[PDB]
Amino acid sequence: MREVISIHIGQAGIQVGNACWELYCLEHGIQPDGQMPDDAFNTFFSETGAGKHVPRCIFLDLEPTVVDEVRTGTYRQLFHPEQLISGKEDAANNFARGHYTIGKEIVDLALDRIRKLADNCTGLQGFLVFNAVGGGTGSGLGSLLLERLSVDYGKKSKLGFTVYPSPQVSTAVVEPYNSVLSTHSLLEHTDVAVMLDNEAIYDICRRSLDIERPTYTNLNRLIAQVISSLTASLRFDGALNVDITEFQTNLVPYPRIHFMLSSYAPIISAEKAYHEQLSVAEITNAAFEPASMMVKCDPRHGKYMACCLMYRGDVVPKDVNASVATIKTKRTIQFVDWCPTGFKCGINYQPPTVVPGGDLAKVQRAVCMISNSTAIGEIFSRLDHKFDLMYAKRAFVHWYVGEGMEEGEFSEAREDLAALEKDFEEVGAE
Amino acid sequence: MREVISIHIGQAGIQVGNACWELYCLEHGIQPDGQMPDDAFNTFFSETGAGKHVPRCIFLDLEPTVVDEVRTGTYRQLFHPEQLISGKEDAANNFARGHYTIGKEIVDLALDRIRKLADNCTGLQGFLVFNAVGGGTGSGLGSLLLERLSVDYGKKSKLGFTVYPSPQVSTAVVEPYNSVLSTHSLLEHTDVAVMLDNEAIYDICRRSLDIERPTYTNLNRLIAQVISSLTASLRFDGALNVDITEFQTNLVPYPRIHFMLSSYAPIISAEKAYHEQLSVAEITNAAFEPASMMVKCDPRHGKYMACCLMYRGDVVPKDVNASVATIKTKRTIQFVDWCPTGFKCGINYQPPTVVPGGDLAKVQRAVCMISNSTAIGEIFSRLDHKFDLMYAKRAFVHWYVGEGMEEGEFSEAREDLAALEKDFEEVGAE
Amino acid sequence: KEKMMMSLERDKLAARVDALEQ
Amino acid sequence: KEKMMMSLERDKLAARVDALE
Amino acid sequence: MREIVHIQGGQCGNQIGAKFWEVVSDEHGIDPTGTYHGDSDLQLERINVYFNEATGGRYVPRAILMDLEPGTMDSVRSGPYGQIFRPDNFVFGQTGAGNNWAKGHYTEGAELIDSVLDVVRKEAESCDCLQGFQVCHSLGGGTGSGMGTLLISKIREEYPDRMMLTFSVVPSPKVSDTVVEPYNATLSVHQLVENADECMVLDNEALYDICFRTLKLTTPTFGDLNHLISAVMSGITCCLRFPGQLNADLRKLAVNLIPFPRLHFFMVGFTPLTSRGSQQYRALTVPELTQQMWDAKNMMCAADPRHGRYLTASALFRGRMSTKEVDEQMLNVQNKNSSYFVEWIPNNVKSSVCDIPPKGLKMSATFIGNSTAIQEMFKRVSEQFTAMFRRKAFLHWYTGEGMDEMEFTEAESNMNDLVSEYQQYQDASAE
Ligand SMILES: Nc1nc2c(ncn2[C@@H]2O[C@H](COP(=O)(O)OP(=O)(O)OP(=O)(O)O)[C@@H](O)[C@H]2O)c(=O)[nH]1
Ligand SMILES: Nc1nc2c(ncn2[C@@H]2O[C@H](COP(=O)(O)OP(=O)(O)OP(=O)(O)O)[C@@H](O)[C@H]2O)c(=O)[nH]1
Ligand SMILES: Nc1nc2c(ncn2[C@@H]2O[C@H](COP(=O)(O)OP(=O)(O)O)[C@@H](O)[C@H]2O)c(=O)[nH]1
Repeated sequence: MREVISIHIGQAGIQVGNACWELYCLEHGIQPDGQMPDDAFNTFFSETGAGKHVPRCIFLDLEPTVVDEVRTGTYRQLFHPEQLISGKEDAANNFARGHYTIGKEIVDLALDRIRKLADNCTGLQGFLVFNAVGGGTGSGLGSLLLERLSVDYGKKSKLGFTVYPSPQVSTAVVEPYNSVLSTHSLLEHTDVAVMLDNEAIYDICRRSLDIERPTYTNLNRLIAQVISSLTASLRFDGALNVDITEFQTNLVPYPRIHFMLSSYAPIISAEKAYHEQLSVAEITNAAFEPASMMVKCDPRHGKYMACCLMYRGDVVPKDVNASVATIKTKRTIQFVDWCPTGFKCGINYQPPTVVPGGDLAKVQRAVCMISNSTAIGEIFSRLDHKFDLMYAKRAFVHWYVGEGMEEGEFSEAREDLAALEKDFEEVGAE
Repeated sequence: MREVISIHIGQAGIQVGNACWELYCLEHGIQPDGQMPDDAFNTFFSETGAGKHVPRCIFLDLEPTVVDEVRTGTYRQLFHPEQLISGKEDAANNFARGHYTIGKEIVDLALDRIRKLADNCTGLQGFLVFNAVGGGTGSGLGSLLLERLSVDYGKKSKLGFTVYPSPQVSTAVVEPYNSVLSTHSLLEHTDVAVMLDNEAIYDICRRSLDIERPTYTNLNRLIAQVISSLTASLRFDGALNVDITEFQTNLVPYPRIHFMLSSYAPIISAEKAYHEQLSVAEITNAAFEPASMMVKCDPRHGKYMACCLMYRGDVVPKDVNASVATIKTKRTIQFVDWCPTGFKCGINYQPPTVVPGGDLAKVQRAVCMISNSTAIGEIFSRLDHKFDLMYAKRAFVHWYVGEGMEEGEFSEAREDLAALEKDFEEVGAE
Repeated sequence: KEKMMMSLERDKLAARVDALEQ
Repeated sequence: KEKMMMSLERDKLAARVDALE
Repeated sequence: MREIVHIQGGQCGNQIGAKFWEVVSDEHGIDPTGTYHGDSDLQLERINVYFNEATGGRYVPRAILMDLEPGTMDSVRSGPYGQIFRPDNFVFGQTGAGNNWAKGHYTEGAELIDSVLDVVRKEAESCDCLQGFQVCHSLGGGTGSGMGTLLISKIREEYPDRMMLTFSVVPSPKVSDTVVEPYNATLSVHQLVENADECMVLDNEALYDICFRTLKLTTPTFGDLNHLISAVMSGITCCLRFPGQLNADLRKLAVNLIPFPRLHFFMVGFTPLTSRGSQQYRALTVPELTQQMWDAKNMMCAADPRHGRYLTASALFRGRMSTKEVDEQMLNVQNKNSSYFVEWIPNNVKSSVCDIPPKGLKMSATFIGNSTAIQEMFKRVSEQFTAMFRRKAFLHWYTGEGMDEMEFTEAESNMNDLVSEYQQYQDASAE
């Protein structure tokens, strides 16, 4: 009844989807074979007459290796074989390759399977698009798919949980290029874009979970926990229920401004667990801590516009009200003058399930704080100069030109990002 | 009481008849010896005093090899040995050879045996003529037999399940020639002509059944399932019974326009089965998908005029009505302005039986969507230039002339097909 | 950042100039 | 230095556009 | 399912290719008779990148051996893994090129090039999807350089979009084997700049230095140099063949490495190259691997990176590794050596991770660096070519093969222009 269609595009998308679907299977009791030994799974799973539950997900990639890893691994009997869509040639970190030449047929087939999935949903809260801003498969093909979805489905709420390049550390060279291109693409298509940075999540794992060698599996586990906390109100009942549609209405002040920072709390390992109270006020403070945010973006530089809190577990509305009153009275946290409330609290009675073999400990309370704040303009300022430094010499421009782009596309994308900077300044200032 | 006489002309006709009669034996419990360990078989088989059931079929071919394969195979004690009619010299892909010189004595004996069949039938719903448009045996002899049947029997419903040449892929060279000749012949004799394309059925096998090496056995099994779904209402009871005479009345608006596309659903292997629910709405959508269409002709180009649905298995009229309402509200599906209803739904309580050794899975629901639409003119447009390109040089014309043909016959056939194109354009236009 | 903004403006002006020349 | 030079280029292009108008 | 067509050219190319195919068969568990003997699913999962299946379990390499004299490929066939290659893929002439690029490109190469392209097209058409072609050969040789450049031009004409990879054994700085090495190298570099999408430079003296200093071997034959080259060849494409935490195909590496089309020359290195004495004493850690990668002695090109500036650098790591560790090491290296890295590229490192390390090694890492240091290698080649061309020594051998004198001047001009662009981007300041 509250079905949500999940899209996982690119290597990062599919790898975070592995953790996400492992988490959902553990949460709902679904074995990896597909079936479990009410009707809370309908948000993420559609059940057949045989009793087996199949996810309403679509794994899209122009590279076959990542999808074949899922086809061979534990969740080979869970997913739909045709839902796993694989390309032949990788986008090779080329937004042009993934958006103009290779991505056409793959995205057409993706729309076909997405249509088959959406025809099986009574209600449809929206789409959860998980891609990697900074890679040809993620950026180009994800942008094209989002454009097609906006064209055909229309007003369905698309939530893009994008992974943006980190400020200093990175793994690619043309990452600012295709990041700027994808940002220009998704400024006008996705309804709420959640920013994520590998550097920030690495720092989180290092200082909180005490992992000196963090990896993508740990990062994806944390992201999956965040998404599960976000969607918990759709699957499990609790006081102050929040909806996917309510996210935008309580969180998006203006259509252009829909990029959001995310912070989960508490992030504690099994060893140091049960050593502190972990009360509601403490976990709210931890969520609002600048370090706990999953983007390398100091919130102290900007001003919070809206903050949606998703509380999980033994949480009472008076506790959340007192905690938010303390947060408002805190002087480090600064809100915009035009949003006196700026807060959207939603509680749920389902504590976060812990993945066996993971580093997170079993906590009876959890907070996912997703905030629209003007501080996020800082990361756009960083990518805006990381891009322009190469674009001055037109480095790697011929690579993008070869697959059907023009200098005008880069110019338009960069101008759009500058306009986004200006808009962020305008909303932040009185 | 509901007898239907089956005729299989040419290699393709006999090879699809093999699959058809295997399917009928499996459905009605008839062992290949001839007898089974009521009266649903009366449509296809006539029972003798000893208990052996013989099919009301006639295998006609000018080549002995295809018929001898049946005479030697497992179904040697089932069919009537004289009903298997074998020639001496093949038609050599020559319509004139199969229509003027070799086919004469063969068609005389064919009418004799067909009269002997019709004398054993209390009622007679019609003839099911299965041939191959594009070869001398199928085209020439089949056209001659159709003409004789129209002359003698008169108003009996002749349903021709023709296999037309594919757009790009083909196996013969004079296939455009004899296809044009046979189309000119059958425009005025058959009552409902169903188009089938080997390329389209190959695509169905490759995408839906995941067969990377489809063959004629697979194609014939699909055709047999389609024909069984078509005849299911004659043999098994259910809500909304549909008849052979009802096909033309609800499907043929004008006598010239009786060429119709066929599509079966679902086409899923055992491994991919029970991954989806396979509801009535989903199978109807799959049936209306152009990819599942058994003819290489995109229906989006044209407009639907009539669509007859044969549902098999656990289908409820409420579900079929909801599915057809969704189809009507769909924007992509376009109907002619002069047919507001354009739908002929018919349900049956008998699920489609599965042939052991086949690739189709045991599905509790089935749809056969047979549609009259103006898009079908596209295939005639392809053959109309494939013909004239050769005809300008009069290539391979002497081969046809040697067996009692004239250039006037080719000119008349080409002009008739052009007139058919004009008729399709006129019916499509307002 | 201001440099590359003004560079894109200059590129647009050059494209306009070429179109005017055409 | 490069900013002022390329700004002068922008001004020259704008003047050329105005002249062509 | 992204196939690669291997080609070996010349004596050096054939030897390098034979060693490379021996190494790849060892990695994939392929015996010299072709049967799989690996006892590992991952080995056969992506074996089609290099091999095609025979009637039985036999696997035939997708390799084409090309030469103008039969002795080199007779030795190849007599080698331990000479029987894996299909005998139809051995294309040989009868009179070998006397170290004459003109002979290997115009006179004797014209007849053999038709058969070579026939075999190449037959191998490519069988491929489901083609990542590209990799050609192993040596600059400074007649049949090798000549036939390789001609075939590279033909394959570029036939398959423009497909990836092209080159392992060129550039003549060594100090000790030259043949006298006409500067002519052959100058003529071949002109072809490689225009045609080869990705080109990687190897020098025998750099290989000798690394095998004598790091491996500390006493009597290094050409087999050991071919072993190191084969290790690099395998490690560059292990991401295609094995699952990776962050995989990167050849096209991804080319996109992240090449800023501008002409600057596609790279120096490569393999880690960890450990001496037998200190194998136990060395610790297999990400910082240790990165430290060995960024050493100038680890580079297999004669040109030393400290003189130039790193335009780009891809690092393909193999093993169960921490992405945070790898990324932090790359960022720390860039921060520490920001003088040696280009200012106008914010990040000069393309990190790729594969989950399968080579057999025997817990960890490994291959390095592919596009740096302006190769400018000095091309400059030395120019300093030899111009000096000898001024007196036209050994020019008549090339002239009698139907080669115009103006071609030498054009090739020299192209190579000097490449040097000029390398210098321009080395001293290029941001803004
Ligand atoms: N947080 C997180 N980010 C990842 C993970 N895996 C990859 N990424 C990021 O994703 C980016 C590239 O993703 P993709 O575009 O999908 O890579 P690909 O599948 O080879 O496709 P292309 O690179 O575009 O050809 C890299 O820059 C990484 O930073 C992951 O597991 N977790
Ligand atoms: N779909 C399908 N088509 C078939 C099959 N067998 C034959 N055909 C088609 O039938 C056409 C020729 O049939 P025939 O005329 O009966 O061949 P024949 O029996 O040798 O007789 P002539 O060709 O006229 O001499 C070919 O063009 C094929 O495309 C089959 O099993 N399935
Ligand atoms: N690494 C390596 N280099 C070689 C080998 N054989 C020859 N070379 C070098 O390759 C250079 C060019 O020789 P080459 O082109 O193969 O001669 P050609 O085949 O007659 O054209 C020579 O200067 C040799 O030093 C080998 O087996 N391994």
